[PDB]
Amino acid sequence: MTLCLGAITTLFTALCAITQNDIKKIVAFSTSSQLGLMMVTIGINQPHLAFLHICMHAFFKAMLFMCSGSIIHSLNDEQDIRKMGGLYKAMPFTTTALIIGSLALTGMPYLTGFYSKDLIIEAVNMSYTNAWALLMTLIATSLTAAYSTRIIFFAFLGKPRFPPLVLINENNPLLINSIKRLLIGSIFAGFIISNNIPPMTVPNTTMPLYMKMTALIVT
Amino acid sequence: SFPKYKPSRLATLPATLDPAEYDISPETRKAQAERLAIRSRLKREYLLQYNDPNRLGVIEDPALIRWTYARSANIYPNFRPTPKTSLLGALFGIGPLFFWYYVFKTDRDKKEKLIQEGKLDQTFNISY
Amino acid sequence: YRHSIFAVTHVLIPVWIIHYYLKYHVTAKPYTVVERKPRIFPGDTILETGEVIPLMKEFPDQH
Amino acid sequence: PDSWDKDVYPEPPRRTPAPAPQTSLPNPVTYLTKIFDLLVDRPVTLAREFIEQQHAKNRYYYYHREFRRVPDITECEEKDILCMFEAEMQWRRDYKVDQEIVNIIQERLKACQQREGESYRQNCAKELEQFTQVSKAFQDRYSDLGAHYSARKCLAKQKQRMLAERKAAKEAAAA
Amino acid sequence: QQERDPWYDWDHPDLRLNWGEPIHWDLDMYIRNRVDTSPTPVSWNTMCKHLFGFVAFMLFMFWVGEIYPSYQPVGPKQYPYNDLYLERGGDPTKEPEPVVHYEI
Amino acid sequence: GGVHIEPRYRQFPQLTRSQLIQAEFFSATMWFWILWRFWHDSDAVLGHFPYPDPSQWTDEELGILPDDED
Amino acid sequence: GAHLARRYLGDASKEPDPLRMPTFPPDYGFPERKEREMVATQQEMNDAQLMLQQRDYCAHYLIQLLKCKRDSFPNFLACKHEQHDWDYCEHLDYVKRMKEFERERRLLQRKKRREQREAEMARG
Amino acid sequence: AFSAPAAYLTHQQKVLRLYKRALRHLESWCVHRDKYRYFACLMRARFDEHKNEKDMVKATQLLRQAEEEFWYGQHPQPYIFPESPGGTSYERYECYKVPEWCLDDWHPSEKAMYPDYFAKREQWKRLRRESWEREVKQLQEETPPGGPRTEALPPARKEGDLPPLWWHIVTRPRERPM
Amino acid sequence: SDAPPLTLEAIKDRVLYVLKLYDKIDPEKLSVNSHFMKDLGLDSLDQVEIIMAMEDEFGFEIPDIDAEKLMCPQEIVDYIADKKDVYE
Amino acid sequence: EHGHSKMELPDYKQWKIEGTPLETVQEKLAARGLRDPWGRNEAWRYSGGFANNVSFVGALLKGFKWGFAAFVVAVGAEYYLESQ
Amino acid sequence: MLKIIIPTTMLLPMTWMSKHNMIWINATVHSLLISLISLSLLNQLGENSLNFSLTFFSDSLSAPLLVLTTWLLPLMLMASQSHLSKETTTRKKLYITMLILLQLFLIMTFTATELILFYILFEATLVPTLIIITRWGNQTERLNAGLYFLFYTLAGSLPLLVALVYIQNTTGSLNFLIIHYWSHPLSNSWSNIFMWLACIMAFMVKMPLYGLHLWLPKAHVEAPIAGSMVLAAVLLKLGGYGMMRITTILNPLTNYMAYPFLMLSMWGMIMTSSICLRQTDLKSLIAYSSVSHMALVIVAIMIQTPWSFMGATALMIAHGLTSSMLFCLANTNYERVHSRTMILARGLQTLLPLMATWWLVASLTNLALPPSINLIGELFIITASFSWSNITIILMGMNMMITALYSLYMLITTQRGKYTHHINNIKPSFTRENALMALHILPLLLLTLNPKMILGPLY
Ligand SMILES: CCCCCCCCCCCCCCCCC[C@@H](O)O[C@H](CO[C@H](O)CCCCCCCCCCCCCCC)COP(=O)(O)OCC[N+](C)(C)C
Ligand SMILES: CCCCCCCCCCCCCCCCC[C@@H](O)O[C@H](CO[C@H](O)CCCCCCCCCCCCCCC)COP(=O)(O)OCC[N+](C)(C)C
Ligand SMILES: CCCCCCCC/C=C\CCCCCCCC(=O)O[C@H](COC(=O)CCCCCCC/C=C/CCCCCCCC)COP(=O)(O)OCCN
Ligand SMILES: CCCCCCCCCCCC(=O)SCCNC(=O)CCNC(=O)[C@H](O)C(C)(C)COP(=O)(O)O
Repeated sequence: MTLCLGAITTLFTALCAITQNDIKKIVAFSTSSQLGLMMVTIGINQPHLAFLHICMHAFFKAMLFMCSGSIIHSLNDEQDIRKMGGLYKAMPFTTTALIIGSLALTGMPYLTGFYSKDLIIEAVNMSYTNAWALLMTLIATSLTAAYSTRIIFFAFLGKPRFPPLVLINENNPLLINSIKRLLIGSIFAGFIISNNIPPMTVPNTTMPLYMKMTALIVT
Repeated sequence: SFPKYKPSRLATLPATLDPAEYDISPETRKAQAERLAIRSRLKREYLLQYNDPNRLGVIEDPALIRWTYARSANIYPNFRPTPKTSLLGALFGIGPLFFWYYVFKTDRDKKEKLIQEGKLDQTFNISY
Repeated sequence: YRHSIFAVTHVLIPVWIIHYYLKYHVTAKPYTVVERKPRIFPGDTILETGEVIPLMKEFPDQH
Repeated sequence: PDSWDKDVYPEPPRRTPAPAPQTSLPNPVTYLTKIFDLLVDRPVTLAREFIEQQHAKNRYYYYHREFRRVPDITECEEKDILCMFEAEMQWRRDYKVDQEIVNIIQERLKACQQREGESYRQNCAKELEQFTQVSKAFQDRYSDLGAHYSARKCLAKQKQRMLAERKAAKEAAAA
Repeated sequence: QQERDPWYDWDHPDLRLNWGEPIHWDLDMYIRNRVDTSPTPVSWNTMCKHLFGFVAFMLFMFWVGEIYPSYQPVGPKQYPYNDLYLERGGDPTKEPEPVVHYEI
Repeated sequence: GGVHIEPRYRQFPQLTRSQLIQAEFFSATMWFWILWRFWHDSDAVLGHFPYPDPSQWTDEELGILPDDED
Repeated sequence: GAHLARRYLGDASKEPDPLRMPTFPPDYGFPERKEREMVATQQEMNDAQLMLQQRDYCAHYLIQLLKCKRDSFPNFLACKHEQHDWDYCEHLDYVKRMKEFERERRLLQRKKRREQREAEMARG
Repeated sequence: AFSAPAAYLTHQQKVLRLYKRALRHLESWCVHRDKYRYFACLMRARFDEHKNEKDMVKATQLLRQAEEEFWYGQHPQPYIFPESPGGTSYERYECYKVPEWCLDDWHPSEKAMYPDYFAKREQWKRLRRESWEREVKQLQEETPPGGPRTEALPPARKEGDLPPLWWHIVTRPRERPM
Repeated sequence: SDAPPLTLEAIKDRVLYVLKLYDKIDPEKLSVNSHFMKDLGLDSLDQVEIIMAMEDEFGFEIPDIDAEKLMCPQEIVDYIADKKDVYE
Repeated sequence: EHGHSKMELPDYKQWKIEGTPLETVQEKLAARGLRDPWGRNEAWRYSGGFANNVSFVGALLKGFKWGFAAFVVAVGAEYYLESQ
Repeated sequence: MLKIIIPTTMLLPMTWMSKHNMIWINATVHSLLISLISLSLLNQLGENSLNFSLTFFSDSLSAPLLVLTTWLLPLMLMASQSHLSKETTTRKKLYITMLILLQLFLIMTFTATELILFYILFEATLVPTLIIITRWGNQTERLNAGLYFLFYTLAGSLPLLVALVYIQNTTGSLNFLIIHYWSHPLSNSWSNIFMWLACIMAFMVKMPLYGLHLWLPKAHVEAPIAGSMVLAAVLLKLGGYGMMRITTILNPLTNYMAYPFLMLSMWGMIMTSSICLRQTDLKSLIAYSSVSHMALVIVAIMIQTPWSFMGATALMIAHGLTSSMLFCLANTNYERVHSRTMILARGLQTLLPLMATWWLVASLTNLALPPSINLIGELFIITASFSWSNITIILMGMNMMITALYSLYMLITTQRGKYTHHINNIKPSFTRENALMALHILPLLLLTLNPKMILGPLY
């Protein structure tokens, strides 16, 4: 029951996320999908792995809302991505923090989200589970990549689409320091915590070559 | 031609899809004018009493008191024993009671029987 | 100076009170604080007794 | 500690490993616990010494109350209110003491579960068996009296149970 | 009350009501805090069919995936001492049947 | 708590070199960390133990007799 | 998976049920039938209190790995070798499980072949 | 918002409102500005081809097919300005709006601070007191018999008069009081 | 926020800026009091387009009932000032 | 302390359709007999620091150059140190 | 027990010999001192009881109710001080006399070693409440309300008297100790069934039972603030106390006879919680919430298990305090707006922030937020019901959900949103009202520290 509930939750929420226009709504649906993945991990009888995912998701999703709130504040309480244009250069620290957070969320080798999500996917593939739940978990991973690139593409890449009077400003040490602490977290915390905790499960040492790559391929 | 929107109780018809607004008549226009007249008279009375500097209290609203009185105190004198009313009252006021009585009685008879055969496994059941 | 007084009124005093309360009142009753019985591995020696746990069965080490 | 009896609340001899530093790099735990000792444990210890000397200056005692045994509800006539009162009070006191016994055994079980860690399922069979026996006896005594319980209702329940036992034994004998 | 005009200068802007106008019998049912009847981009029946259809399909496919699980080409995991008999439940006075693990 | 940056009205906003250098530094740090881990620990992604081929195992070590012995 | 396709789309009796494996005697294949060897005893494997699901034939390497981690607390990265030894033993265990699966599959193939050959002979 | 509503919307007003709604929803669909400009010029052209129709029945058969087509393709999640009735900051600052009469309940120690403000407030109150007596008579004489027909108010006619019912429009709290 | 407290001068300049960037009007003949229908010969569709441009350039929406009776740049500026409560 | 610098607007003649996607929009509009009147109102979005864009992958590879240089220097130094 | 009864009696000559402008001060001070003295009854025993004399005895079920009764009078006086300002000295003295007589009758009722004495005082409490409702109520419905509050009660209470005397004609005594010690089973007979009904229905009507609850909304809505406070806090608990006392002679017939009342309460809690969601009057909503909570208490008493009795005692105390606080908040709003319609005065948080905090805490305790004693009683009753039958969990959880829904609906409607524009007479909250609110709420959050004081004799 837990496995099926997590699978349907993560699929449905990623599906809703890939089409939203409010940036906070997209990040909230991302949070719901990650929670569904966590309970999938619980349903495959891997609780310590779910706890590790909780710890990593804390870092990078908190920083993702950091960046979203910075963008909203700079653009005069505007939360729609249709009115957010070229911010890659207009505000660069939010840009780099959001790129790093998206990379950690989608699962990038040797970042904070990798040490949890990669093991989640490997454990789901190497278990006696539902075929449908496994399929939906993989599709949810792909849709996670999809809504991450949706946010980046519509918020940072194109031409500006905000009102003519530009009040963009990141130069406040409070915002910069608060974001950069979680940034260092989202870069190194996965490695540090994974190498510091004692082993609490038997690992999957041998896998088919394609089935070890499945997470990166779908992402 | 495009697929047609079908209104429902909880998803009503849009104003711009209402055929009545496209069917105009002088009687319709005078009806709208006199509706606006009633609304304007009420608005004028309210604002005259609202902007008054001497007024130092709640502006009495007859509509609100009519609503509350109809909701509370106008019900029973306007009640009649009717087949609809009688059947609805009997059902909604008796059926749940007997349904829950049947459910709980069956559950407790099953529990009592299982205790009689001793096949309940009441171990560690200390607090009741 | 502000940090020095903050670390005294907000860290040192609460830890003093809590340490006193735990060491002299909570630990007074049995089973109030229960630890984990730390892990014992072959080759370890114990402070209380001094005896040394024997090693393992010398499994073949190759690769 | 002497503040409680070790036999009522037993503990294993608490074997602990010895530090075996395989590297020369200083572990922050040792230095940090030493500075904790210096900055926290000594002032608390000195305050306790002050309080304990002040307590030692004024020493006085309190006693645990002893209750005599009185005839129980079985040695009471059907309407003799005074003996029934005595027996009911005694039965209520015994019921409270039995509750405390069950509490002690449950505390033992909880301590075992926390202490044995990952091997509690095997290393707590003793406490589980003790709690099972005590729980069965307590249930046989007091399971179904409900609110408005009394010594008379407990006696009736015991009589019914032991009538059933006598019938079962007689059926087994005449099988 | 939600679908009443929000640009009108109501005497009760939050409730969107005027002073003397008659109050609906179920005003407290429709207060923008509760059920609203605003027209939707998609018809109610279409949404109901789509929501029901999606839920039914997911439910059906989860049952199917229970029927046909996914696993790896492996045998059962093996545990040394009589399938860890004494560490799982115990009863060391029974001497259970020995289970022997095959070397391959 | 920051610096004084005036509105611009239809040009590119004013940028301090501090934020640019910090953003570039942290992006470069992230990429360097990824490269360093991949160089030192490649098997965390690629795997360390080759997957055996069940069809390549001979009938001898699996205890298969040619259909007549047992 | 490829095995799933041959068990769901092909013949169910052609391949094992993973729940009931094995369905044949162990010493059926060859009469040697060597035993599996365990290094960690009851008591030390209890005292390390690893996990119930970590208490397998690979336990000794986990013991060594745990000890190495404990002694070198500050240098977490230092005990690289212990981890490799443990995952190699787990790899060998998984390979043995795969060998059991393939062995039982081949035995099922040979049993079906023997029964069909016998049926052909009897009908002839 | 400010302007009093009429009894009905004329055909031209309906067409203009449909034009604005369709353009806004097309902007929601066409995110980029160049694509939006192209499709908006096309949309304006498609409005313009029936600008000169003289048949009212024809024009009313039109705008109806048009609003049906709009409802079919209306972008179920259109862009809304943050302060608009559907925006994400619509009634954000209503909890900060305090009525002006609350200042009458302040303690004298509170009014000791800000003495100039309360002196000017007293002046405003006196002005309101006199202007109200003038306003009631002016509204009574200017209103048509049988009651008002439209909720539109007249301006001041004489020199010292103030617009009738002005106090609660002039003394609004603020758009963002805090 | 850190949004400057915009004044009447800024609103007037910005409205005239948007209007001079509308190429159906020649900027040199444009003035604050010039009527849209008669002084510049614009259609009501042009007027609603101008209202949309003002909305998109000031970041807020003018309702249809108020927008459909704004025919001069000066009264557009006055409407914006009343909505935003500008002092000078 | 607030932003009181008396900001002055840029010249309105500065904005042109030339050299922007608004140019090709105007071209395709002229192919069917229409014109875009609000084109210059949007030229500022393609003019200044907004004129140059970056790709999605280029956005992903924001600091690959100097990080890669640090990587190669570090690996070379480690190779030189361990070969001793 | 006379050391509490005599000062309460002396409250009367002190009130009638007071100055015209000192009645409230003297009454409040001496009622507070009587409450402080009564607070020493909480030192109860694990054994039988505090048997003071042949007439009065104390129990750890009676002691919390006695302390709450003594504590309620000063709060009632503080609440009544405002709306009685324009009234003559003799009539205010009469009002205070009615309150003092109600307290005296309640105090003697809760000790009342005799069942006939308990009945006499339990019915003597009727007169002061009826006079308070039908004399100092505002609307024209008060008279009608009084009639209901009268006859319902007597319709239940007259058979009980007959049953009571019948018991003494057979048993020979009606002393509660002798009854408890000499109790005997009731055979399944028609005569015994009707004796059971005569014993139960009188206490059922005043809980009130779901089908028999019509009098409560009228009586609580049309009563003045002191009347509503005393009705919700203490007078509703007389039925629960009487049932807890009288169910000792009704075994084992309670097992069969409890089913219709159990079904009525379990369904009526859902019905009344749902009724609260659609209510246009604050007082009526609070009254229906009281009906739901007392339905839960009825279930607890009918199950008659130790956890049931502990939960019922805790819930009775917690509900008394919470409902008195809620009625006081509603009356503070009413004395400003004079309407008692929930939708009229809106957005009062922006004008009365501290009163908004009081509203929030009262709604939180009504919502049964842990570790409040409201939730302690709720959870104990729910666990006992689950042991009684596992299917009760659906109804109990639904009731919890609807309770949270209507409590937060009440809070949001009155405190949040936008203020009503035409209402300009919302004056700043007085020190008297804030003190009243704190004196309601601090005892609750302070009782959550020592729950065994309100868990009854089966703790
Ligand atoms: C404004 C912002 C906050 C500022 C203030 C900060 C300080 C907060 C600290 C206070 C709240 C935090 C909770 C911590 C509680 C500490 C005290 C507590 O531990 O003592 C309790 C003791 O208090 C009492 O138990 C509860 C008080 C009883 C309440 C009686 C009500 C008063 C009468 C009013 C009339 C009654 C009306 C209601 C009728 C029912 C429980 O102690 P207990 O372990 O158990 O035994 C006592 C000591 N022994 C061992 C010697 C026996
Ligand atoms: C309205 C708002 C709420 C008010 C209070 C409502 C609560 C009152 C409910 C009364 C409780 C139960 C009353 C009788 C219970 C007896 C058990 C009976 O129901 O079961 C059968 C009883 O059979 C039939 O009921 C016989 C009587 C039939 C006539 C009763 C009238 C039926 C409907 C009347 C309800 C009206 C209630 C209000 C009256 C004003 C079993 O038959 P049997 O095992 O052989 O005999 C059992 C009794 N013995 C052992 C003593 C002999
Ligand atoms: C809120 C309004 C409710 C109104 C009252 C509801 C309670 C009704 C309970 C019954 C009332 C009278 C019962 C008698 C009091 C107890 C006395 C008793 O138990 O003695 C019985 C006597 O039993 C009776 O006489 C009972 C007769 C009842 C007659 C009145 C009937 C009233 C209505 C009956 C139907 C409804 C019953 C339950 C209604 C519940 C409330 C809705 C046996 O004694 P003996 O006969 O001397 O010994 C046996 C050998 N001869
Ligand atoms: C992308 C979302 C969906 C979009 C689909 C919607 C489809 C809409 C296209 C329908 C075509 C029409 O114009 S529908 C035809 C409606 N009828 C008329 O146009 C008759 C006379 N025209 C007027 O009166 C106008 O107001 C005018 C004179 C232009 C200005 O007036 P001013 O001088 O007073 O500004």
